[PDB]
Amino acid sequence: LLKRDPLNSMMNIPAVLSRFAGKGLLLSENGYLRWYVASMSIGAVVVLALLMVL
Amino acid sequence: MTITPQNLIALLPLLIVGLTVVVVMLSIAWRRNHFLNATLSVIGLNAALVSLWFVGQAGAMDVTPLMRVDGFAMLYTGLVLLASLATCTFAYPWLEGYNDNKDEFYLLVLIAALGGILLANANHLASLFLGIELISLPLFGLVGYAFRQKRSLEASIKYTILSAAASSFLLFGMALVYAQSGDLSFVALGKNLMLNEPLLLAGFGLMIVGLGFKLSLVPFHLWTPDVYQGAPAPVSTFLATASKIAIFGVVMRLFLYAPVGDSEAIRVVLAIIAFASIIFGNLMALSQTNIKRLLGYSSISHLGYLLVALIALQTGEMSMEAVGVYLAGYLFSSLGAFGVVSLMSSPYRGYRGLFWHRPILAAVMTVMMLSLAGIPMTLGFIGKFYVLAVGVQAHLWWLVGAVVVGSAIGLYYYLRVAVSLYLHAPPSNWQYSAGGIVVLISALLVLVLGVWPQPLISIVRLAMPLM
Amino acid sequence: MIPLQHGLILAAILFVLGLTGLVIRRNLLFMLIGLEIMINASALAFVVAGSYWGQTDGQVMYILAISLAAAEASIGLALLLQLHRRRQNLNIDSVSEMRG
Amino acid sequence: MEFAFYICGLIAILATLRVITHTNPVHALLYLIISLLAISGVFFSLGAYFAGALEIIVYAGAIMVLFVFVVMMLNLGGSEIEQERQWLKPQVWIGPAILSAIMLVVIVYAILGVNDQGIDGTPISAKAVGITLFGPYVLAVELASMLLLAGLVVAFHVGREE
Amino acid sequence: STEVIAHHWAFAIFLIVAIGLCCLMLVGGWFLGGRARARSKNVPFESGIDSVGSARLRLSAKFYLVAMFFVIFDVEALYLFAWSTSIRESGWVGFVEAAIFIFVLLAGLVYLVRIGALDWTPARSRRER
Ligand SMILES: CCCCCCCCCCCCCCCCCCCC
Repeated sequence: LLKRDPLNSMMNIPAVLSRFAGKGLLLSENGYLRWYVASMSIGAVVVLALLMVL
Repeated sequence: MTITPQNLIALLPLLIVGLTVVVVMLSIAWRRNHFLNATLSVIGLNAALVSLWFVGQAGAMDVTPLMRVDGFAMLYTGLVLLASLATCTFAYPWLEGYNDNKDEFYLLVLIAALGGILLANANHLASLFLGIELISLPLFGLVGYAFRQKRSLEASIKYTILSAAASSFLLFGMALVYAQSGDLSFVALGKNLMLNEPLLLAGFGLMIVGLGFKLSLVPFHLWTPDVYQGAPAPVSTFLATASKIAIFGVVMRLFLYAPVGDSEAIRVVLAIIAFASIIFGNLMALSQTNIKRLLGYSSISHLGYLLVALIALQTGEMSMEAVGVYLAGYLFSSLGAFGVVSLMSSPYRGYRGLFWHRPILAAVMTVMMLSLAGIPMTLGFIGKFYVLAVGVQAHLWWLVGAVVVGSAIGLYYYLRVAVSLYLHAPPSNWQYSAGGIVVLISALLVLVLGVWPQPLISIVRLAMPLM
Repeated sequence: MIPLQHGLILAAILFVLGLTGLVIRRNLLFMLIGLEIMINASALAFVVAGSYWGQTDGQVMYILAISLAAAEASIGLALLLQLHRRRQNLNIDSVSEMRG
Repeated sequence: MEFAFYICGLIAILATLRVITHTNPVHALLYLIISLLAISGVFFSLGAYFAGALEIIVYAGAIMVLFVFVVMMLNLGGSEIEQERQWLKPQVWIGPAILSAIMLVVIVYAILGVNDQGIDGTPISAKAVGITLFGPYVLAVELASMLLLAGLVVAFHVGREE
Repeated sequence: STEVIAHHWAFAIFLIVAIGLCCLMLVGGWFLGGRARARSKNVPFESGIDSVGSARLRLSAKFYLVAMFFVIFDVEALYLFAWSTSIRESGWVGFVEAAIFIFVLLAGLVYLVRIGALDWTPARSRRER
């Protein structure tokens, strides 16, 4: 049961999480300019809202 | 208040760069000679670099309602001048293969260096805005220099539209701030204040949006891999080094000299932006097969580390020297890496197993890849150690945890590139040799100041502005 | 006698309309037109800010704003002429070959 | 003075809205001219006579070259309007509309939270602006000249046919 | 005072009467005179023969480079407009700043002239030989 080294896979879990998160985040770099301007506007709204709530 | 001759003595790099801009213009108009205008640009940049000594012998003075000159401005002026000199040195062998005119490149580089110097000396909102635009516009020219190539035109259009939008955002936030306070000076933001008022906070948020675009900060970071890949390699070198150095220097000047830096909400949103920038920039470069996009995400992560060093400026007094040391190390490492990329891309026509045909460039590239990872015996480790010490001193535990995680991810992809340099793959002109010497001295400086960092600490701490 | 808030609200309305024209429009010429609208709106906000305090700083910032506007308009117009010359259309969503 | 400012502001808002939601490029340029005329009227009502003067002086030439480039490429009859119409869809414009609305209401919340004393409408002549421009603000003028030179060099380098 | 509101009213009446007079003569021109009917009345005038294509073709203006230079030079002109109204109070130092500004302006103009820009005429129309 232990010959697969379960603790090694348990500690390799965050490497899989990092790979999945990086592959998910790379989908945002589609290369479209209008999406880039929309994302800049989204970030401006987000930072302004965070400044208003505090 | 009027202009004294001592003010022009302190104004030596700006006047020298403007004079050599005019001289390069007139020499281009007289005759299209690549070597003559290139030598003129290098001579002017070196003249500004050695006039920094006379600026230091003059002293620190508030030369304009706009400008203030001290060791801070001196250090950042020297950094952007070194970046511009390396950009010209890498650009000349690349420009040897350009079928079109090769003379406007050095003019645009000199004008962008002038904008960087004016950003380093900025103590006014108007100077800050003008320096940002004077960095951006020659970068619009240089990014789309090879407009026959598709990707350069793509990066030029994207950078121009996005930077015009960010300039509009920054200018609107500037106008809201000026409506709140009534003075555009860097020391009179909120002097009439109850430091939290929504109009000033919104104006500073919009300037944060603009500067975070200019510093490749999340979520205004999506342009960085595209613009870095599309642009020519010396242009990528300049955009990675000089623009980031100058804009972060003026950001630190704004956040140090203003009383608005004591506000908790701006510090909280800057911590959020720094966390997101580090994690996103490190995670996005995991599966990158292209070196330019990988270095763009690297720039995002390193600017996140600089953000972490900047957030704790109000609490500790050692944050500014940490940013100076990190920016010196980052400048040298980016110069070496992008110089190896540029020398591999020169001359312009239109890295696996690099050691077996170009061993010295492979050595420089793997040294700079070790340096960018924060590994000891290199300068990037000294910068990361300074950032971690600054974060620990002001008790920013989420930020230092993000720094550790991002450093591990950067370790993975940087060392992957480093071993790929030494696997098995399936010039002859003194300008190329000069570029090789430049990247070799960059690697040697990184190694020597990683082993023995104390002289760099002494030079950085001696660059002390008005507290 | 004229509220500063109404002028700032007018400038904000023009700025967000320029950004709406920047994002939702696909032809590059209308993105440049929207960029002109935002830079004029930020300049307008600077003039209202300078007129509230009775200073020339807002007008000088307006001058710098429209100098930047003219220079960026010329640069974007040259880039758009290049795009139309080497592509024969002004679709900005086809500029997407650089991704990932 | 309130009447002129408010009417010009309403005209500017309406003309900008008609600019960003139009398919005809020449009509869009005409509404842009109307909007900038209204902006200059707003400038004139606030006492900044030089600002409105430069808004009509230098943007009449700016939109003129925009008309030149519109004639150069965009005019093709009804085909260009038809092509521009397909790019605009109800979902396409309803997407960022709520983003622009929430940004506008956040900025309005920020604006209303500041103190007010009213703009007195005292005129500011071009003499004072010239004194401040070539007085305390030397380097803004000189490096703005260098910035415009840089933009001119970029325009020459990019805009060449061959 | 009274002179200022009198001048404002005079200017407003000048605008109103000018626009109304233009509209009135346009209406009088449109309403007076009988109309003409012809088979080829609603055809663009092209010297008496039908057109090839239409007049809505895209036309490559050769002076577009000069146009995007003209915007920049217009902004330099506005800077000199701002300077020229306050020469006496600017002093000799302000004259030095404007001399540097204008010297950069002619340096850019000589650069534009010498590199082949501001010259879009064809080789057959350059009046050589
Ligand atoms: C072919 C590619 C087309 C790209 C079009 C991009 C359009 C983006 C529209 C974004 C609209 C956002 C509306 C608000 C969402 C919620 C708030 C922001 C996220 C938290």
